[PDB]
Amino acid sequence: ELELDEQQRKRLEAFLTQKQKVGELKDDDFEKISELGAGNGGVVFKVSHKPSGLVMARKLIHLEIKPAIRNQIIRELQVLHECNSPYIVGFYGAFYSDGEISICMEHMDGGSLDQVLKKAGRIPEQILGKVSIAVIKGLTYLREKHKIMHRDVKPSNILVNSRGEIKLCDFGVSGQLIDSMANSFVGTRSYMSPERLQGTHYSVQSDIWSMGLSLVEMAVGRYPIPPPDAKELELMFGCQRPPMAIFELLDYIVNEPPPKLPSGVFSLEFQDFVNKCLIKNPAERADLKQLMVHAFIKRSDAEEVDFAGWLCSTIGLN
Amino acid sequence: ELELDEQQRKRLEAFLTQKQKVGELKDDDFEKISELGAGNGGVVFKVSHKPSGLVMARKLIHLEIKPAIRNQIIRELQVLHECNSPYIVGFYGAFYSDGEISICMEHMDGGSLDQVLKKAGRIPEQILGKVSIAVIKGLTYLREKHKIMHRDVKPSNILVNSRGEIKLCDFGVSGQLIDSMANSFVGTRSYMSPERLQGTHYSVQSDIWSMGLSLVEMAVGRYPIPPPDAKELELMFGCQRPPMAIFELLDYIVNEPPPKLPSGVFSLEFQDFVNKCLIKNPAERADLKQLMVHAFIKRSDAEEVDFAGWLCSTIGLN
Ligand SMILES: Nc1ncnc2c1ncn2[C@@H]1O[C@H](COP(=O)(O)OP(=O)(O)OP(O)(O)=S)[C@@H](O)[C@H]1O
Ligand SMILES: Nc1ncnc2c1ncn2[C@@H]1O[C@H](COP(=O)(O)OP(=O)(O)OP(O)(O)=S)[C@@H](O)[C@H]1O
Repeated sequence: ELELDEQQRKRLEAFLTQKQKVGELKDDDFEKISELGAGNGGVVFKVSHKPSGLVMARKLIHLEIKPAIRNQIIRELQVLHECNSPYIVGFYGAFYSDGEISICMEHMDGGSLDQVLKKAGRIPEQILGKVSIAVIKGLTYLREKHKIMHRDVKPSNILVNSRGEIKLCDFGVSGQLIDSMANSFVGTRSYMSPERLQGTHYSVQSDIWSMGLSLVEMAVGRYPIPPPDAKELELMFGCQRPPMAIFELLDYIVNEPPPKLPSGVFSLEFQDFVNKCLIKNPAERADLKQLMVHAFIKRSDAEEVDFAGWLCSTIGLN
Repeated sequence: ELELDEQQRKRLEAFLTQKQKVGELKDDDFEKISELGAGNGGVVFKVSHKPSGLVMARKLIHLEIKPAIRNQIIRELQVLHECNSPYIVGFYGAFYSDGEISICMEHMDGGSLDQVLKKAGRIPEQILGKVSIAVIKGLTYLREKHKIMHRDVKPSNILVNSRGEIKLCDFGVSGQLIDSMANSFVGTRSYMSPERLQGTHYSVQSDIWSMGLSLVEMAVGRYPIPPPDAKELELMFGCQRPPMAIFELLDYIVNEPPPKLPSGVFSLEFQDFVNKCLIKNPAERADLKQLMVHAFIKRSDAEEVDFAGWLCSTIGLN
């Protein structure tokens, strides 16, 4: 389940290979082709890197970095956003220029699943099965090798390509950066509690909920709170005042039953899978190991799904 | 202990009075006098407001805000940074212009305690007694009326004035803002876990530790980790390879004994007070109510301390 198949191992070595061959990244070596999407602190562009001729994704975060910490922050960006997993998007490098931090990444040609959701209307179960595996494995990797974080996965944080790969975005860079800046000084210090430095406030559990929710979102084709009543259901699915504001949604999430998949239209194991994710008490909610052996995942792992053909057809790639 | 004495009540009404009299805040109505200090996302200036003739502190956060969310963010800034407590710095208003969010505040003429620490060398116990009360009361207020947050108090977040008032800064605006931007969408949504929306991951306990540490810092006159060995002590206090890097400090904090006050030179009750704050297990660490009745605080509350005279003399005000 967990270690890499040699095709995976090769694809990774092959990226790392290229990365060292790219040389030093600077702004006037990039030619902007199009906008891929909007990040929290800025915009992700598809760009060609003039020297190597490589196509990349370049996330531009408009953010002022004091000279005294200018690198050291960056040192840590490199350290924090360079991964070596099939389930995390490839990292080329990161640089600063004129109040812009640039993060250069592997270009995923299929885009994010929020865009793909719009193209498709709904993403089918078997497809989400393979998405789940990927997210679970990515989050596993991030947790073993990188972080103590709230990682709350949205469809906009999941990337796909025409090779049929599914990878997490390198998401939440802006929050990370401001936090980094908040925790650096002259001389080295920290006012963070011991409790917070082994960072188990941030158990995997919160990540799982968000994933659960993303899965229902993608499966039914809309943000799932407030749930859709029976009117909507039969219509969406063939017989299986409104816009609440934010204070209300937040209380709804805390105080109301968790959203869930409609019956009949989705397999029992999928329904159970997401129910495990959305158990409201995080003591009782599934953890990542639990999900990796859940019925849905076992079945999905064995299914031969033509992910890449589904995707290309959905978004019109070729 | 908790509700306001009529001099306090008056000072508050009096600020709120003025605030409504200031009218609308914009950039070209401000004349920059000097820099008060550096914030995480920018700089805090002392400024005169041309129309009212009021002196203010204006925090400039260099940060791009998409038009689609431009207000709504701000709506929430107003809501989040306007308090009505003697122990939180007064809020005039907040506005945006040209990639700058401005936060206008009551000017505290004594500056922050990090600057005052530099002027004084060390801050004496009785003085820190009154500082403690203020911090405890401020954090109490923030918790009852405002927030679910990590609020980790540093000396740079504590403000004093020549009236002898002690108030928390309106600190952590940059982190708050990026978080706000991270959690807003088109349509209203949230991928935050229920657990995180009643925000008790963030118990008062982490705030307390940081305060504890700030108190020792101020009392001995340096960031207290690594502790100073007996060499330093006798010298600082009259007989009561080095710079560790950040990975090490962080492990030191998790794995080593908590720092503490030197004996003899500080009262037992002060020593105990900070020891309660720095208990490494947050289950056993003091909470805010506990501290409000601790021996140190009881004694400090009754002491008549000429705070304002100490301060003016230390920083040379008049
Ligand atoms: N490597 C990539 N290839 C293709 N599209 C990408 C890539 N990385 C990001 N995107 C697109 O850009 C959007 C935002 O990227 P994310 O990494 O999800 O950023 P964010 O977490 O929203 O904001 P940050 O990192 O805090 S500035 C995604 O939803 C995708 O549409
Ligand atoms: N109202 C004020 N009066 C006088 N000095 C102030 C005032 N507010 C802030 N300062 C000074 O500016 C410094 C930074 O302000 P803080 O509110 O502590 O900001 P920060 O939390 O470091 O950064 P932010 O809010 O995330 S941009 C303080 O250490 C003080 O020196």
